[PDB]
Amino acid sequence: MVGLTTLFWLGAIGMLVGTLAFAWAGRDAGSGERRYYVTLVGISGIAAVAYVVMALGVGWVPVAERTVFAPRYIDWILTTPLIVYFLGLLAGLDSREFGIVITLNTVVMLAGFAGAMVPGIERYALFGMGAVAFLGLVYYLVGPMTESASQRSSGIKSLYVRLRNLTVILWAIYPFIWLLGPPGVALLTPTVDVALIVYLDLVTKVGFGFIALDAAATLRAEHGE
Amino acid sequence: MVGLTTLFWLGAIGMLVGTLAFAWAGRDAGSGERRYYVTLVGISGIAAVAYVVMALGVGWVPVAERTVFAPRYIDWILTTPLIVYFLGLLAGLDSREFGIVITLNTVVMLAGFAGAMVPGIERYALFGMGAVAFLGLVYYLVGPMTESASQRSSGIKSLYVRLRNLTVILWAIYPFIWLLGPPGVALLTPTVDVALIVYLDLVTKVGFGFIALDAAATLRAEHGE
Amino acid sequence: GAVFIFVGALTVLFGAIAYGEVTAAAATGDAAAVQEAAVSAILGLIILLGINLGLVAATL
Amino acid sequence: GAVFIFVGALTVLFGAIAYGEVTAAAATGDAAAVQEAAVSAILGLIILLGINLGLVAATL
Ligand SMILES: *C/C=C(C)/C=C/C=C(C)/C=C/C1=C(C)CCCC1(C)C
Ligand SMILES: *C/C=C(C)/C=C/C=C(C)/C=C/C1=C(C)CCCC1(C)C
Ligand SMILES: CCCCCCCCO[C@@H]1O[C@H](CO)[C@@H](O)[C@H](O)[C@H]1O
Ligand SMILES: CCCCCCCCO[C@@H]1O[C@H](CO)[C@@H](O)[C@H](O)[C@H]1O
Repeated sequence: MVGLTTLFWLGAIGMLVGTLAFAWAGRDAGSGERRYYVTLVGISGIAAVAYVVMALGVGWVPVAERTVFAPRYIDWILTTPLIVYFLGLLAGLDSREFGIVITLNTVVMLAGFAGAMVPGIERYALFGMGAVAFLGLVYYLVGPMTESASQRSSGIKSLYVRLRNLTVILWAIYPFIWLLGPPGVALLTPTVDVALIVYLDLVTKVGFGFIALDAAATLRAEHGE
Repeated sequence: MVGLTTLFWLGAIGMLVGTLAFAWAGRDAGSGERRYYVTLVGISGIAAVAYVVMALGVGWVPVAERTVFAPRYIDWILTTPLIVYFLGLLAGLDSREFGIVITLNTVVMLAGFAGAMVPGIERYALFGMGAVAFLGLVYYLVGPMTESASQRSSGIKSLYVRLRNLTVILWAIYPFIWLLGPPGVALLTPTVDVALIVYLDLVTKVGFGFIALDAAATLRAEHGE
Repeated sequence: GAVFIFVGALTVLFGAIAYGEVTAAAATGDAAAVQEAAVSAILGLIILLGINLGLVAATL
Repeated sequence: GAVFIFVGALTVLFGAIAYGEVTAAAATGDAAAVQEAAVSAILGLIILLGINLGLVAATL
């Protein structure tokens, strides 16, 4: 009776482990690497809180014969822009460029949230808004931001590309789970939906962070350290 | 009503295509490559006949609340030893060594056939006989026969290894389908069982052949052609 | 590229076939019949993953 | 090696969870309930394949 809470607790544990790992890895980080470690801690830390809240049975919203989880979407709204921020830092973006990508990202996240809380075919119009904004975000990540990253060191460009590929490819799967899951046609049950998202969230946040952590030493060596 | 026959016809078509491709590819084969092309034609050709027979609804045996296909096992008994023969030719085996591997292979195939036609836990004893013989066959392919192949050209050794890996890895899956399928605990339905075997048979026979065909030109060049 | 497409396409094909069996069983109204078709589909998909993984490792 | 094991293990884990839902539905006796759990399992496994493939391509 309810392995849902079990899945949420597993997500919370995974995010917590990541949060602690990143925090520790950045204990003696330089003044240039600092923001990176702090950002990773924020990404996984907030996700950890969202999972704990859901595991405690809070934020469960039984929308029209379906079950949506408010904390999931709130988490996304607040964490995805930090992921974009991390990528933007590697690319070496200026305030303007950051504002563009963060705006697009927010449209995506807000669209999914609103659509999940909206009964009727109108939710598909909201989904469309998010889907289009997502394509714009992908364009910026693979285009303008990639060209910006190319002006950095080979190690930075290499890291940017690896994290960008992980992000683009895996983020592209979320809309399919939304459409096929409870928010959309509800072909996937809440349990299956939650299991898939727990897996994706851990990879896009914790996996994402570990890849960055694994590159840290090499990046320091590039500057003569 | 019966996509089973449809799956069998698809298997027949795939085997036929392979048979024709190999026959054509060996039209101008030398006196040294000849046996290889002829063997491939026999492997896929016999498999093609078995699939046509099953597609026509012949050889279907409704053993104790389960459905087994005699042509499938007859096919295996006659084609797997030709695959072993092909591998043995690449390895450069002598009559004695060929006899050893062909004996082991036959035990495997005969065990599966008998077990499939036998009701009761006794079929598991027959399965065991085949499983042990299979491990002996794997040993010969990865051990003695690999050392024998190492005495041939780099191209031959390379081809042997590629085909040996495909064989060992994929052949190892058949016993699991047997155990979980109709012959064993019957957790897999006839349709799912047949679909998985059609896929495996095409790869282990037609895929196997195409890999050899793709290496032909390089092997000729090795001898100064 | 072509391999991901190949295995992805086939997996979808297998799923469709599996889905067909589940739907047909459901039409009968027998929960037990549906469960048998469903278990077969799940196990079949897991095995299919094994085949695809083995194929990739053997070729790549 | 470790990646095949990882994705294979996870797929089996997902299958077990999916199987659990199908079994629970069957216990009710409602063929429709089982069909819903089964369709979810099939689609979920196909999506899981997508995730694993994407992960591999993004890292390897
Ligand atoms: C840890 C959470 C992450 C990285 C979440 C990423 C979520 C997305 C990329 C969601 C995208 C969506 C669309 C493109 C369309 C509208 C529906 C969404 C919100 C599921
Ligand atoms: C084209 C057909 C091929 C390559 C068939 C290969 C079949 C096997 C390797 C079957 C093996 C079996 C065992 C190891 C144990 C007993 C049951 C069998 C026959 C399924
Ligand atoms: C998660 C740990 C990975 C750290 C990767 C950070 C390496 C980036 O490199 C840093 O980028 C800064 C831009 O804000 C520059 O000011 C620094 O001089 C430069 O070393
Ligand atoms: C399917 C087409 C692939 C052909 C690969 C065959 C190349 C093997 O090479 C051949 O092996 C023979 C051993 O019987 C030798 O006698 C030949 O001299 C040698 O060229």
